[PDB]
Amino acid sequence: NDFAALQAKLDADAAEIEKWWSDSRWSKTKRNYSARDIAVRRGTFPPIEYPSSVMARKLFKVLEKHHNEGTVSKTFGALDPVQISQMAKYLDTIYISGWQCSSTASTSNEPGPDLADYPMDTVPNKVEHLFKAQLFHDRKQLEARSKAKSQEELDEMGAPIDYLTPIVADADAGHGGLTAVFKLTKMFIERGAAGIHMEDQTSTNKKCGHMAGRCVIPVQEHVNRLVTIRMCADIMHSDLIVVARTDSEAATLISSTIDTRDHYFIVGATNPNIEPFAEVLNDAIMSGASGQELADIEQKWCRDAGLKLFHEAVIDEIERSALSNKQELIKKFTSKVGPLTETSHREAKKLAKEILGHEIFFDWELPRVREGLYRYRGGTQCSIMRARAFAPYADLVWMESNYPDFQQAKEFAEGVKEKFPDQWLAYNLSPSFNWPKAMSVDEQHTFIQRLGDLGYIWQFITLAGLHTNALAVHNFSRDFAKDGMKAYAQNVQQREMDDGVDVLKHQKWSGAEYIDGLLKLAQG
Amino acid sequence: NDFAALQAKLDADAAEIEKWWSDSRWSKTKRNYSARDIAVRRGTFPPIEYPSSVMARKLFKVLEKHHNEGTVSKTFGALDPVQISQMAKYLDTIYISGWQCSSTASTSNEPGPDLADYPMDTVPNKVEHLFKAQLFHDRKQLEARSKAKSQEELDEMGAPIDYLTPIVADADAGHGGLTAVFKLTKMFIERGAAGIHMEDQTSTNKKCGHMAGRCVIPVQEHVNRLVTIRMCADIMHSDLIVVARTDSEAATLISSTIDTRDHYFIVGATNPNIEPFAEVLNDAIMSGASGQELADIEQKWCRDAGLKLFHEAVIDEIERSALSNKQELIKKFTSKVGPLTETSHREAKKLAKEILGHEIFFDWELPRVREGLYRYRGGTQCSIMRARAFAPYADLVWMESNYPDFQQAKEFAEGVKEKFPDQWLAYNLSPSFNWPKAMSVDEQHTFIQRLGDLGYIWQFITLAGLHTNALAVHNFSRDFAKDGMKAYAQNVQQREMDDGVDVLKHQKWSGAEYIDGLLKLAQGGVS
Amino acid sequence: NDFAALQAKLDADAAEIEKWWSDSRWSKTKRNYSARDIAVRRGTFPPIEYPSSVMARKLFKVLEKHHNEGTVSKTFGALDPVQISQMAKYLDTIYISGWQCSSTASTSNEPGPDLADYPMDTVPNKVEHLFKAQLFHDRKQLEARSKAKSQEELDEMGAPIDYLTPIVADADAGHGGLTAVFKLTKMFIERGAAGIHMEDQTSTNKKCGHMAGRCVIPVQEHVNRLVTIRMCADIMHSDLIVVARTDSEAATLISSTIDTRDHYFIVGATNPNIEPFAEVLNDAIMSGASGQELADIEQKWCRDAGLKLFHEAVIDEIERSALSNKQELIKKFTSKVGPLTETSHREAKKLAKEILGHEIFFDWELPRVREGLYRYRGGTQCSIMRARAFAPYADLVWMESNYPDFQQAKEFAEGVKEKFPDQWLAYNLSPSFNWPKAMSVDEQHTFIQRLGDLGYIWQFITLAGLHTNALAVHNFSRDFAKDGMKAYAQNVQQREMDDGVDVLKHQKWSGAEYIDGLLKLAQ
Ligand SMILES: [Mg+2]
Ligand SMILES: [Mg+2]
Ligand SMILES: [Mg+2]
Repeated sequence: NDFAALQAKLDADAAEIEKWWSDSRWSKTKRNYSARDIAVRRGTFPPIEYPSSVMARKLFKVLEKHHNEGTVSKTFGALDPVQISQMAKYLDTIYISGWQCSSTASTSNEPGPDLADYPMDTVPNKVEHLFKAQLFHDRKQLEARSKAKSQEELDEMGAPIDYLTPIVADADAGHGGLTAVFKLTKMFIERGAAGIHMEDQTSTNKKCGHMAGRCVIPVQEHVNRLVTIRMCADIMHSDLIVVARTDSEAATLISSTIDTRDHYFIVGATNPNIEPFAEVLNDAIMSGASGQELADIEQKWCRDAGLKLFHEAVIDEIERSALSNKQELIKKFTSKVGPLTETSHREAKKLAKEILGHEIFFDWELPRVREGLYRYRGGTQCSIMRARAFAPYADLVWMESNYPDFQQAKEFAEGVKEKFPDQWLAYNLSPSFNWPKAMSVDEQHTFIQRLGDLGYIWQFITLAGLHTNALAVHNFSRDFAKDGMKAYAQNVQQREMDDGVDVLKHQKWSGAEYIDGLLKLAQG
Repeated sequence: NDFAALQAKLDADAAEIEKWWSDSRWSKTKRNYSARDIAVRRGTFPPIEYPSSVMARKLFKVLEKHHNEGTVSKTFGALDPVQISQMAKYLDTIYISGWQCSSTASTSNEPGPDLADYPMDTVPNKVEHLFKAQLFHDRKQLEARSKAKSQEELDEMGAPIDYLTPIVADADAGHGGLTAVFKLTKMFIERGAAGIHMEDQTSTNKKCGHMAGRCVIPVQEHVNRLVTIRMCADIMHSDLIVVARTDSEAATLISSTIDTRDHYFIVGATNPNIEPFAEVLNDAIMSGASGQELADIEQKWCRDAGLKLFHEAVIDEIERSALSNKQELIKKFTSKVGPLTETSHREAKKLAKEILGHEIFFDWELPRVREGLYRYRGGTQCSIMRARAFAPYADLVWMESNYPDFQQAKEFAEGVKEKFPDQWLAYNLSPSFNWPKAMSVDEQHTFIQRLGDLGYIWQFITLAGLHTNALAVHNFSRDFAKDGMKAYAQNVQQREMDDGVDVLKHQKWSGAEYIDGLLKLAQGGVS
Repeated sequence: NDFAALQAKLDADAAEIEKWWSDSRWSKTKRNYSARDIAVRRGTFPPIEYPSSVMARKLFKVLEKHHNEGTVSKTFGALDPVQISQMAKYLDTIYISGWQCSSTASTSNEPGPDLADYPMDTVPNKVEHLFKAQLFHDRKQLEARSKAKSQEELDEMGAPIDYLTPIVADADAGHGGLTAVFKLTKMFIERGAAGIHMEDQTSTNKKCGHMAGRCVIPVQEHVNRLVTIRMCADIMHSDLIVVARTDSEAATLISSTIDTRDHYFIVGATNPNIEPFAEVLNDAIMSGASGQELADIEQKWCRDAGLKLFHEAVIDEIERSALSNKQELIKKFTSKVGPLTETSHREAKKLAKEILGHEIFFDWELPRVREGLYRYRGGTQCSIMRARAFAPYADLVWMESNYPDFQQAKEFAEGVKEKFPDQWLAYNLSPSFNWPKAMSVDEQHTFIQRLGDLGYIWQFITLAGLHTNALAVHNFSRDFAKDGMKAYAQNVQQREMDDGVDVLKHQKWSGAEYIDGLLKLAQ
């Protein structure tokens, strides 16, 4: 129970951590705490190197190389060990999709649409599922190749597959408060994630309807998430890659107005003579309005309330006013109050009054939906503001897109790179989009490399594992019902033979010779 | 704490159970205990109807119909919810493969070759995995169709998919003793299995090597497994279908000689001057012999030892004696001592001595391998003997085959049906066989219906889910690395559009509208 | 694919559901949807009777009987199968504590303090853990008793233990949005919960500091949670008991001002010249103030800002005005604007202006903490307001208390019962309170019955399973290290013998004879 020895131990631990943090891997990484803050929080067990951290360091070097050479790590969302066993041959990262987990892999076995409302261990369990398969196939392959007696015999086995393919996994929106974020990160690190991504949505107001809309959280609240991930990683001595995703491009709601950076984008009513939306909608339900009647009331309320962003409200009032030099007043205002200027509403009100000589009515409480969420006009510029705020706390940033648009992706890349010219970018290639019909074959073929030239060094089709599986098993079910073993022979087996799929020899692929060898060793 | 009230309650429970058991579903089912034996063992909780038992009754009807009409329920092993969501459109049963589970679905997340050495909750967990997906997609689809406001609107949605596709699941070899068999069965029933299959292998001596060989257990030991499955089902009031599988067709070993029905097939040494195999092989290892030298010594020991079946040993001795009417003596012997006669070795020794006038040397301890397992000559007739023994305790029987052989499948079917003319048969369609090369296209096309005409009413490709997934994800990985989104557009999306794969609309398929509907219902209420 | 057949099927399903809902079990239950709304959502599988629903019906009857007779179902939080196997002998309900689960039972095996940040399957898994143990011991016991050949042999075995003890389980705050609430409820019903409780806290701003404070959600948001639980239960044909808990008695924060019922209680600044708290605290951190300096600045800001409830601000302004008959005016205002009147801030502003002849500054954005949460003055009356709102959607209501106070429990009971005279109440008996020191032995002895006479028909010590285990295993660890097998002989075994603990015969208790019997039957 020696006090001075404890202080000395912690100071030395702190210095080991400081030294770690001086590695070049961390050159862009902002930390909101000290080395000693971490030392006092990580217990007395010898520092563990987690296998995931090995893969994290490999992932960093893979991505760094793509960045330097202007190329792309392409991947897609993997379902299962079969899939990663094939992907390993052709791809240099693996993605794990929370969407695919919700439909195929919840730890409660209750499936459903993508709401991140499976139990929080679901995606970490999928990480373990794939990671331990990777390690197994790695062991199997080494043992097989160790049996070669000459260079020629080794050549006959084929080039080795690199099964140790770093995994980046969906951490959704944290699955609760910051303590959940911490525990989630811990599971991911324990179970084999080289990196994870977390998005600036709520965990309490997620929606899945087609028309439904989408709520984000205040900028700082997501920053604190990212800080908490890195804190857990620091406590566990992991080099975990962190991907910050913003969903603000199509956000229509925000959970709170507390962050001044958000204020530009928050929608207010300019009609002081209208009742609050929430109370109106509630009154209408109380007298038993139908679902169509409620859509009518809402759409008319929004029209009559005069919903605007504040800068629009101000500019509109200036154009109406008796003032001279309107165009130059507006240019002055707009240079102080813009999507990227992060001007607080208080500051913008001051400037507005100085110009108009009075205070215009603007109220962003009135339009709140019944859950209390504020109306919010998301878009590309909003996403740039947010990604810029996230960038110090994230190794890659990512604007969620539902529509592949080169120009918008250019605008986001350049917007971010204006403040962070070396920022790594990620891009999701939307599986909802009608690729075959809505862009030319040649554009399909080049799309990824063109985004690669913009600095999108990691790109992935979230749902490809799901779709390739669905197509193949649909077609074989159909063809098997019709043609029996002929369908298997021609549409599965022959194709496996032609394409050189190792699973064809399913006993060997599964590791039968590997385990047989363990048996022989033990009974020798 | 009234004694008479308890006796009366249990007698009434017994009579409910007796009445259940008189249902025609049970007409071929032999039970080795009474209704009251079960009543006293099932607790005081109201009898539960398990969802799995609903599916079991549906499965029985599906299979009964195929049997009566001479057709086949075709299926294959399913990996995941995506697969069963597509299979439900075209197939009337689902199979769950322990092979696929060991490579893709162990509850420890440690994969490997098919040794049933994942934790025993693995295949039951896979059942739940697929079953709850079935129920979810059923809920989703009903809700979607409920929105149709006219016959024409409903027609536009298409025919309904039957997502409630009965599942038959691999229960391996029981994962231990009879108490494990019981617990395994319980999990399966709780988690949604319409039927399970269990095989007469060991759980302690399973092998995976290419040439490795294969041990079975004594006939009665597997019978007791099947009895234990049915006992659990009876305790839980489930109509669970039970499939008895024998792996004896290519068995080379048996774990014990205790069952007299096995005796015909147990290999003995006829040379009384040879050392025990196990001790010879051990000595050779201890002198540092190489892996090839050990295969040489084993093959040499087997020929020096004069390994044969007893009836062969006897016939050989008769032919090499000085006796009259050898062919008639041999016919007399073989009519009493045959693969299907279930004659004990003692009885066969007695007949042999009555014919030859002396006792011949025959020792089946000497050939035992180092684990102590006996050498055993499996084959079609062996499988018939075993399936016949299993049949009273099983709704289907199944001879595991690695090689699709029409003539052998005919022999097994007829051999079993001679004693059990109404017996349902199952057949596995080997995914390792080279179908494209070793059968004409026409033979491929007809194979299943040809076995169907023999009474194989349930046939399945164990590993088809694995292979279709592997092929598609291999090809896309290759093509995606090369051609990027062009590959996705042409080789996935366009094909999904052309083939009418509902998953293409992935939000709707996943049930986004269903859950959106729950949200609206819950928030459609007043302050 | 016949349209008319589908409509007819759904109408018939709807009518079965309507019949179910006409049972007297549902007499106080408000439903915000129709029978057919449920019919179209529950799929084409035959209706399942879940074992949990059987236990729910038993639980309802147990609680109804206690209510009618003025008695109490006593229980406490159970850890494991050993515990419920003993509890079954003496108690008529079982409680499962989320607190105990976070320390002992997370499905990730990562423990920690009570933040409901284990994976959401954690408490449902604990339900299954205990429920399947109950069923097993029930089977064991029936088989054992079936071997008695006469009344005398049966008497020798003792009275039967009722192992089928209905379980009420902690559903925390829903573990996310309403879709999570739904999925959580579904697991609970599948895995054997006779009832669950859910509380009006956030799932995103939970705190554990002794310091720390406590955020609730808007009234309606929790109502919607309770509606969603009942909706899931209706889809699954379960009689599941629902307990609505409010944590508003010691709440200091609320997540949003959207619900007009909350407005009375929301703290506002009355000083129109003060900077926003969040921006002040941020500026102070950016200058690198220490943890003591920041505590100083917060308390200084709260002073300078003039934090009050609106009705206080109004009363203060009246006392400081030149108006006549101040006491009459204040009484008029407070009679229209009170904790239970659910008066919107707009309405209260209107009355205030009518009295004072001007509008007073009152701003509840300014005091928000940095996460954006509003300052909120919780208390007994707040909890009454909320429990009243919950009551139509809940079979029991429950004001979370950390201090056992008869008078406060009386106020809450009577406050609720004034609007809902048949409302069942639940009470948690605090394990953090110093019972031995801070009330007399006689008061200890009567406390539960005295609350029972107020209508608290279900009362439980959340953490008792944890504490009895901790005490016993601490003491044996100590004594075993010192005295070896002597400690085991005297402090465990002899005591087990004296007290008649069946586990002493551990083979028999574990069900060795039961399973041996299954073996015999098969062989
Ligand atoms: Mg996702
Ligand atoms: Mg198998
Ligand atoms: Mg709790």
